Parts: sequence; C-alpha cells; structure tokens
Amino acid sequence: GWGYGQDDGPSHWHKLYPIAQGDRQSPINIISSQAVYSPSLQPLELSYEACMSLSITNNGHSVQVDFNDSDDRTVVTGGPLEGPYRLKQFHFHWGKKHDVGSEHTVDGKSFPSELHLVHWNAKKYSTFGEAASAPDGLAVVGVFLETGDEHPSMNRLTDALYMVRFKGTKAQFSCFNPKSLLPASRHYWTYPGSLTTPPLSESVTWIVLREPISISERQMGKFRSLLFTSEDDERIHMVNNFRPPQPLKGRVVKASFRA
Ligand SMILES: CCC(=O)N(c1ccccc1)C1CCN(CCc2ccc(S(N)(=O)=O)cc2)CC1
Ligand SMILES: [Zn+2]
Repeated sequence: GWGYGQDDGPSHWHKLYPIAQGDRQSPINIISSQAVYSPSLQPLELSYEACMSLSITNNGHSVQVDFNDSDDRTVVTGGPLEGPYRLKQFHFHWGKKHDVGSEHTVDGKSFPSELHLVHWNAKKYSTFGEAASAPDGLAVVGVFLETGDEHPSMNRLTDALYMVRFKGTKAQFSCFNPKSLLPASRHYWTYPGSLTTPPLSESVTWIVLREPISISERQMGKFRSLLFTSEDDERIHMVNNFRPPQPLKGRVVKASFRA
C-alpha cells in the first residue's frame, strides 16, 4: 500500500503509518555548521568479512544484498554504539536524474545515490524484527555515492542487476565484501532517527559517513535499469526511491570531526 509514485509516495505515508509525523524521523538535512563535535565518541569500526553475503534481491523498493547474521562476524561497533551490531543487509536509494537520489542531504545538497548498511543489536534482541521496534535496536551506516571514476568492486554488483531487473526476483551473491563500498575515511555524523520506509519505526542510530564513494555514470545507469514492476506488468523503472528530509525536532546531530 506504499511506494514512491505520485499517489503512494512519501507525502502520503502518514495515512498508513502516523509515526511518519513523529519526533525521530529520518532522513534529515545535516547542517554541517550546526553539528556538535563529540570527541567522547569511540572510533567507528566496520569489521566486515569477505564471504558473508547470500543473495541479491529486487524487493520492489530497492535492490538489497542479504548477509548471514547468525553470529557477530560482520559488525559495526564504536562511534555512538553500545556494543556490536550485526550486518543484516545493504541496499540503495537513487534518483531518476543525476542531481537527486540520496535520502540524507548535507547543507541542502543531494547526491545521486545513498547506500544503507543495515545492522541490528543481536546481543539484546532475538530477531531483526524485534530489534526494528526498539530505540536501540538498529544501526544504519549511510554512504553517499557521487558519479566520477568507475568503482571496481561495484562492477560485480552492477553486472548482477540484469538478473534481478524485475520486482520479486533474486540471485545468489556470494563473497561480496561490503568493506569494498566504504570510503577511506571513518568520519561521520550521528543522530537518533528512524527507518526511512514503512513502518518508519524510530529504532535507528544513524551513522552517516562524511566522505562519499565514486561510481561511474555507466554503473549508476545500471541501477536505473531496475524495475518497480514484475515481469508481466507495463515497465516502470525503479528511480526516485528516496524519502526526503524530515523535521529535526530539536535532535542533536553529533560529528566525529570539526568541519
Ligand atoms: C514480519 C513483519 C516484518 O518483519 N516487518 C514488517 C512488515 C510489515 C509491516 C510492519 C513490519 C519488517 C520488515 C523489515 N523492516 C525494515 C526494513 C528496512 C527498512 C528501511 C531501512 S533504511 N532505508 O532506513 O535503511 C532499513 C531496513 C522492519 C519491519
Ligand atoms: Zn535505506
């Protein structure tokens, strides 16, 4: 009952999920001069193994890579977090055109895409869906994508997109190391927020990396080849699958660095 189209998109989600208008909603516009330098934060560590990936799926809203999360091998820790959070999946949000697509903005600027690495507190909660209910349940690391030079590791991912072009399709996707999609800096902004899709639960500690990664225009194009639609339906391309910035409502954005 929701999507990113004219009639079912983000401005209407509150008709289904009233928490859409809550006090802890994501994404936000990060005003870099208004973030609080927080030197008490621990270093951010993205401790990822190379062969924990399972599959790549077009779920009708994004393309998503799922991981084995049966133990704390592939985790985020430090920064704002109390203890390790296990990687469940990563996915992307992107635009129809090159000047939009990210969920977070920085001083009003959008990027063409944003990667979300979705982690959960498996030490405290039984299931991902239980963690997704709780204020301390999830940690999402956001990485901006800009267009520029070709990204070598991204080729594996963009070559796999053909086989998941239609909604509801999946392919095996082994030995993809998500560390390959990280920038060389671990500087970040962090704030308490929400899932950016229904059910919009206010369960996420956001960690938005300062430094983007680069992919080529050809690579960005392969994302726009994906479809919102199943094999038999009139083709609608998967583009503009982002929620825009939400009201800060007095939350504190912390920064690991001085701007
Ligand atoms: C058994 C039912 C069930 O498990 N769910 C459910 C289904 C229908 C209605 C209510 C709950 C859940 C399905 C997964 N979902 C979270 C997915 C998600 C969404 C956005 C991000 S982002 N963009 O913020 O990084 C990251 C992760 C939590 C609820
Ligand atoms: Zn997301």
